[PDB]
Amino acid sequence: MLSDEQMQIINSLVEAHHKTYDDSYSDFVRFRPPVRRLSMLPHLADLVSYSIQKVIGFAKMIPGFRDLTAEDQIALLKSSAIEIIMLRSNQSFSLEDMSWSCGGPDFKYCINDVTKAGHTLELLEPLVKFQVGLKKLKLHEEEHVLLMAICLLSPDRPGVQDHVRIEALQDRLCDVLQAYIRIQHPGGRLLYAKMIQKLADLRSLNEEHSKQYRSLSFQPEHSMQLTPLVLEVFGSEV
Amino acid sequence: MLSDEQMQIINSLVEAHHKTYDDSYSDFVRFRPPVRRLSMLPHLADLVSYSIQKVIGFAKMIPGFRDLTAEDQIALLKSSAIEIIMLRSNQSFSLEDMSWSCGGPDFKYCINDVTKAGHTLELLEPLVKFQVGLKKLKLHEEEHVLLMAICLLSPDRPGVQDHVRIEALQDRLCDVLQAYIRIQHPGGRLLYAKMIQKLADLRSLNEEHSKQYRSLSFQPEHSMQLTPLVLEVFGSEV
Amino acid sequence: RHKILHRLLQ
Amino acid sequence: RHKILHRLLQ
Ligand SMILES: C=C1/C(=C\C=C2/CCC[C@@]3(C)[C@H]2CC[C@@H]3[C@@](C)(O)CCCC(C)C)C[C@@H](O)C[C@@H]1O
Ligand SMILES: C=C1/C(=C\C=C2/CCC[C@@]3(C)[C@H]2CC[C@@H]3[C@@](C)(O)CCCC(C)C)C[C@@H](O)C[C@@H]1O
Repeated sequence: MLSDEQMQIINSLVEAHHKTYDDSYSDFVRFRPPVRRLSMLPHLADLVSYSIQKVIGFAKMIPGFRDLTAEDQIALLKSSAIEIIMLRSNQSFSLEDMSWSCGGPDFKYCINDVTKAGHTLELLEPLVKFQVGLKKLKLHEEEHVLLMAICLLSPDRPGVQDHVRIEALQDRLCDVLQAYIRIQHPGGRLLYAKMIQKLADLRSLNEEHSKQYRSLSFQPEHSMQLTPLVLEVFGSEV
Repeated sequence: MLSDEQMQIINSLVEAHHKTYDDSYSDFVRFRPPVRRLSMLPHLADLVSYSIQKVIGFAKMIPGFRDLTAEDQIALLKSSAIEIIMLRSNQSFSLEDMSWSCGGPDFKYCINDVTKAGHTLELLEPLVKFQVGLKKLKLHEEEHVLLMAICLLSPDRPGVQDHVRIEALQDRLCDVLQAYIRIQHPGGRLLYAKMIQKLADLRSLNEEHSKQYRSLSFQPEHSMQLTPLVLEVFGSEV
Repeated sequence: RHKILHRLLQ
Repeated sequence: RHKILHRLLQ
């Protein structure tokens, strides 16, 4: 059974996610329109930039994150941002289309659209298989948000300084999650292990994305289509 | 009467301008849509960024510009870009609307729309009076493009090194223009002087724009809505 | 020096 | 160091 502290944590994370993920996707009309070389890069650059702002807002409402130093908050966000985006995008991903469907055909992104932003199948194949397997877990939203917070508060990121403080915060969330699955998720005997494996998959997806983002960013013709926030977050500055 | 060299220069500049100014404005649909705080900043940031690329392309086709060092080409473009944009925008400006009309109501920019990108009347009043007076000159396109090239190839810009080379290039274009008005523009007795005064007006408009761009760029909430190219060109790096 | 991130982190 | 400008200037 769960304590008032653990339960309060779940409440905070679910509300944080509801405040930063808009199921209507009505903001997407403000992005540079999609075009279907690298015709989708402007639209998807804006999608990712908009999503980074949402992840920042989600992180700020995680219990304990704000209390970290600004330098640690930045270190965590720069390393984990692309992983949180991949996690949170599962909510729009659809198994019947194998695509991310964001309320309208114009904002339906298939594998081919993402190739039109410079990405090769070395990234898109594992990314799509990741989305499929994550969708098959049929996570409760409580588990979905705990997993995003656990990913965000990982102390084994480059640049982190207060490793001990961040590890304690992450351990607390891991205990909330393990408990929650035990009491509230029937048939969830092996779910915690499968979710942790998903965190390992994200590390590998992060590595491949960083290779392919490096290609894009070294060609000014393409890096100029990115946004200032994307260049800053995905950039290598310390 | 004009020589084959002077005449060849006019041919090159008119073709350069035709290659870099698209009267259909069909590319504007690719910008972040207009929204009517600072709701117009995303759309107008994209408009200006797109226009900087066109001015770069125009500059590259000016006789002698490519032969300058890269450092001088950059110095000239960084100082003059906003002036060339103000000049070239007169082609969409309309005296009956006192607005820039770019082929459709969505791409019709009035004074109020520009205030929604952070600008005060200290800039918009002189800018609009500048457009009005420039439109009243009823320049031939030959004169319009010569004036853009003369503005671009001004040696009295900060950062210029080969002052002598750029001044000679500008003197040649000034002689082409003065001759052209004498032979081809009836009633153009005082036109050369009025155009040169417009170059002086642009310096003052440049100064005011730089003040107000500095306000925008010092607030990351707003600078993040700019594009990488705008930040680089309007930025203060040397 | 991460100007946007600092501002957004408040 | 004006990476976009250099590239666009070719
Ligand atoms: C971003 C989100 C959504 C979709 C995400 C997608 C589909 C499209 C392709 C995405 C974005 C991929 C995640 C990473 C990948 C990606 C690898 O090309 C991103 C690369 C960015 C580029 C500028 C280098 C929709 C909705 O669920 C909100 C969620 O936050
Ligand atoms: C840019 C062009 C056109 C319009 C230009 C306008 C109208 C709108 C407002 C403009 C752009 C003004 C010129 C400078 C000003 C401006 C002072 O807010 C620009 C400030 C930019 C901001 C990001 C700080 C249309 C067409 O003729 C093509 C031409 O190249």
